[PDB]
Amino acid sequence: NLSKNVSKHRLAPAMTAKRRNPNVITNSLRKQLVISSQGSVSSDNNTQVPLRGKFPANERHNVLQGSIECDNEGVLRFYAGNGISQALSPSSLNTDFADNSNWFDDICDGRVTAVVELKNG
Amino acid sequence: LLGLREFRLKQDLQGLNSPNMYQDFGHVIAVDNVTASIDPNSDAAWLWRSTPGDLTKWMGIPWQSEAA
Amino acid sequence: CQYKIYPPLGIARVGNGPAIKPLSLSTPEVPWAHLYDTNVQYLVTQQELEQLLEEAFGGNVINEISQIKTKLDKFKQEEIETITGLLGLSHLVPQQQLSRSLDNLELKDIVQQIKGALLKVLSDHYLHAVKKQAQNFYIYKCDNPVEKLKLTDGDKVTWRVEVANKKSFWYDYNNALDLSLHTQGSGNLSKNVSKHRLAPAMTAKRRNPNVITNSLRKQLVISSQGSVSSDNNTQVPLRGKFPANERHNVLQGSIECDNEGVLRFYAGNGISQALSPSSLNTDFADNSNWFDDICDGRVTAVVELKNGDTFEIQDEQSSAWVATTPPDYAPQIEPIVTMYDMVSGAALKEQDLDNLTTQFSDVFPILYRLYRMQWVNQADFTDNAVNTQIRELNSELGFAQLLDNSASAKSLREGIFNQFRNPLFDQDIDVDDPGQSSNEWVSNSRIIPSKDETNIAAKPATSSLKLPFYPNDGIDYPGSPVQWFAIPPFMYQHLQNWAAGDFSVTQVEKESANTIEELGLFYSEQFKNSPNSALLCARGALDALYGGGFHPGVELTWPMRHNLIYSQNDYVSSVTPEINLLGLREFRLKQDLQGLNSPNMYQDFGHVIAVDNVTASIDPNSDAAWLWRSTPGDLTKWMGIPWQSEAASCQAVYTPEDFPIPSWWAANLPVHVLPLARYNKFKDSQSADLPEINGMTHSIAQGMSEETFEHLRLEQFSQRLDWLHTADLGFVGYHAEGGYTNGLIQMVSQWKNMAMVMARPVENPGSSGIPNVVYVAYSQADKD
Amino acid sequence: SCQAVYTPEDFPIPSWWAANLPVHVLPLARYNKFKDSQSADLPEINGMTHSIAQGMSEETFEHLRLEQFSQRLDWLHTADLGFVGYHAEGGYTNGLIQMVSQWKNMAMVMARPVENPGSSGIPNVVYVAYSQADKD
Amino acid sequence: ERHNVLQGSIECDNEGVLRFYAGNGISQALSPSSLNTDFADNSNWFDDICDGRVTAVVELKNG
Ligand SMILES: [Mg+2]
Repeated sequence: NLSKNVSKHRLAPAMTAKRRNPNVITNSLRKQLVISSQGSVSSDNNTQVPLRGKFPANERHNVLQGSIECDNEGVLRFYAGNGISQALSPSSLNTDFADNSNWFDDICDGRVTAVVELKNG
Repeated sequence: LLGLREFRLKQDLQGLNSPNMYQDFGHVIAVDNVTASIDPNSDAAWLWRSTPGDLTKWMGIPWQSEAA
Repeated sequence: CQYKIYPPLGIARVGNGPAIKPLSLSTPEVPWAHLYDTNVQYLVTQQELEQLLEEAFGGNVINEISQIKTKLDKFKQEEIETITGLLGLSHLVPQQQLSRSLDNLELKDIVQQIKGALLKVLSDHYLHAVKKQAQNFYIYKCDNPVEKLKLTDGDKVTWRVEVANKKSFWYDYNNALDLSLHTQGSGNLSKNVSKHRLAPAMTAKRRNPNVITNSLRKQLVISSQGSVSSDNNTQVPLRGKFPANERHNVLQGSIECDNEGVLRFYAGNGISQALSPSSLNTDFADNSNWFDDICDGRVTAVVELKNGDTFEIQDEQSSAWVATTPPDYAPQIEPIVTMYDMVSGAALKEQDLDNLTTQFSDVFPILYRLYRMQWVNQADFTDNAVNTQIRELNSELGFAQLLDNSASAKSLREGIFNQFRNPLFDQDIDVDDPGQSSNEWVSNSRIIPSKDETNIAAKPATSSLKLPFYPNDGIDYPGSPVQWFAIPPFMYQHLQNWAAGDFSVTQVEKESANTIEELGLFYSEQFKNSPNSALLCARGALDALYGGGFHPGVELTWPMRHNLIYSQNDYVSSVTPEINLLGLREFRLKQDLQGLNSPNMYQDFGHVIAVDNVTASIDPNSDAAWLWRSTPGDLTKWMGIPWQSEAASCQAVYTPEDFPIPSWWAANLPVHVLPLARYNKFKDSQSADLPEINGMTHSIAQGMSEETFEHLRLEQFSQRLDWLHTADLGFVGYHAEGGYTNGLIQMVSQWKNMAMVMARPVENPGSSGIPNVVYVAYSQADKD
Repeated sequence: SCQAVYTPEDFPIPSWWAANLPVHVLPLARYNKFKDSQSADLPEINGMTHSIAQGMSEETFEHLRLEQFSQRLDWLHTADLGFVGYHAEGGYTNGLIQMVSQWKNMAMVMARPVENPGSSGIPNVVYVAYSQADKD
Repeated sequence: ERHNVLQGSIECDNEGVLRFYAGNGISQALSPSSLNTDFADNSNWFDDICDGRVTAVVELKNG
């Protein structure tokens, strides 16, 4: 994927990078900057389950990160969010291509597990 | 046609409850932290063992600014 | 080692005043010589221009126009030509401006008509101009300096100067790269900064990044050179071009030698410009397409005696350097930590600071300088508990208690010492996530937020904000203890010894210490009578320059706080046999002896510079070691381009709490000043013999009770004005935007109009509470 | 937009409607540094330790009072209107934008007593601007 | 201060035809910091556009 010439001949040096939302200090309080959610579905019941979190994590907005469904045959279906991005104040504009403080979006990623329970036991 | 492969991500089995769920490298991130991350016994190796949020945290916030 | 040049690092400041002795200033050669001098004139005065004009009417001139008045009875190109010249005015003002001011005169005594037309042209150019601060350089005979060179008939000295500007060729200033450099710790910088990752050095990209290949980037460098001898006192310009050889002439300085062999170096006129008018300097340090007339370079000499002995002053042991800088807008207000203090700390190891011995004269400069910050910074006038305690002590003539090293004064010394920030940066912190890669020292005092706000509640501070209330090299990292300025390790060590009672002081000092001003005047006398004029000259050139914080600073920046940049840096003596006053040193820059011809004149590190390049530079056989072997332009290339952007960015940094207001470098770029308008409303006593008294009619001023009169004086003395408002920096007019960026843009033209702080007398303060010497900011906007 | 309109001449600063939208005010922080007299029995007097406040001459104590009384603060600086933080732009337009949320945090001016002004020249009734940013 | 503005150039040939050239298209502000952000009304700016009055006198050999 990547030739060793780039590093060795310094063709595009990696830059340092500061924190986003840098005014929130200590790791304990920066946990508020993380939106997270979880859910479970099974083949017995196809009711859809929303993966809803909060920002800042527990003012405060509900963030629909996704929705999960399971059907009669055991296939999980994962719907992403509605594409809602917002800032904690309307006057905070997202003028940078990548690093805008006070903002959140409903993008997510995470871990998919399962348990198989057979008739006999 | 370029082939078919069997691949799986390195995962933190504790997920949302991993003690590395909220790790960082202090005031800045730099290539030195990635170089240290290479050694699987070092305290920066967690960068490759994904907890929820680790694939997309790099990207632009909000994604619309980056799309535009 | 037969002859040396002093000072080893000369300083000259830009100004739009002319490059002639009577209308310029001189870099200090003796520290603290003129702190209370109420006759200083740092701007060109009407009086000075009148006297210049008079002296140009000698001696022929009044006769040769009376002649031409008869030879007359308009002028004639030829007629005016012989007037102009006869006047020695060609060098101050363009030929055609003098001519066309007479070509349109109304002839039909006629001297006075000519005088008035010529005074107006000088006044248009130079009235209220920021005077140039020039550097005199001296050759001393050695055995080790004692005695200036004295020339006899047949003797000659020839000076050579070569300077450059490389700001536009160098890298972005994001922060000080040594913040991540591994170290044992110096007197200037604790090893805790790098060790505990308190303010990590950033990578920095190139300025003007669209100019590629080294050979084309050479166009980005402005350089010039010249020589003068005690055999020609004609001034010589140091004139370059940008881009280097469309194309602008850049005056980087002017040099002259007198018949005694003394070199005088003037800086440029403070002209900054872009190659295109639409390129605005909206960033504090890194503006592409811009050039300024700042410079620095190599100063050498050759002595040639009558018999035919020739002595070359060219090795780094004997040569000198010169650097030009922004003006000093408060020359009598000294930075709390100076560039000389950086020289002093650079040769000390942090580990051995507990072997330092401390006199009270090593501690007094901290308290004295902080005290005098009240004239340029609101926080130190009304929000500094230490300055207020000093005022309490002065009010009881009990300042000398601070010089008491006994156990009964220890509580008093510790209460003061305990309010100062510790440059270990390990107080008022909580350790976050110990043992993790998240490990971090997080301040539990007041932070300085980033402009990129987050609407989450701030963590309440539990520790008090320590002194001084100035930002520092780690400004970029909210919660870092390095966001705020600490006096450097060796100066904090003196203060710690002071608090402990482990300091000495003479009885003669105690007897002059009933107030801080009385003691300051005493120490100033000790500098004046000190015999080592060569080492005082070395120190005086640097004691007015800032020694932190370095983001990037004002005149020079962080490479100066490392012993790496000097070829010599040795303690020599105390100022007085019995009084140290922070000491006298022999220091010299490491120089590339090939100057502008060095193969490393145009060296860099590729697409970025980073701390790894500095780490590599420690090895003197490295391909990075050139970073410390200075070629012309190397000292000033780190600073902002143009400098006026950096100066307009060098003011207040507002926190969500109103008070105290943090200020960057207020001693040389003031933030809150006392304007002339207010001076004229408290300077008079109720018995002053004037028809208007402190802005009131004579009748009203004497109709009020004496109590109310003195109160009005104090109220006016207490009205301090934002220095940025002493000229039009984009906030003037209906619906004017104002703001940070407009100040940056307007400072390119308005720097020459900002208020200049000068000591001025208050003849009869009475019971007003106003001191006999006040420091008054003069500008055209603030004068009424 | 209802604040100062600056002229090339610094003084006097023109102001639009300052009786209802103040331009320069006396903040609570300054009131807490001139309201006490020297004989007060408190660990902290006018922002000074008891020891320092009583150790100085009466004349100087009253002078410090009057200097604090004379410190007037730009009213726009009594909340965060866009000028707070490293490299914050500040300026007129950010003021307009931020006032939508920050109007409720701007300083409110209220009459307050000075029980014993002594001979400092401070009146018995002073009008003090209360906001969270200017309180200390 | 004060800028020279070339508003035009004129020449006449031996048969009496006037040729009028406009300026070089140079526009400028008195300070480089004054930007022309408005489509029509920018203060501190000047350009070298012009318009004016054209007259002549014919002198024949007889007089
Ligand atoms: Mg100064």
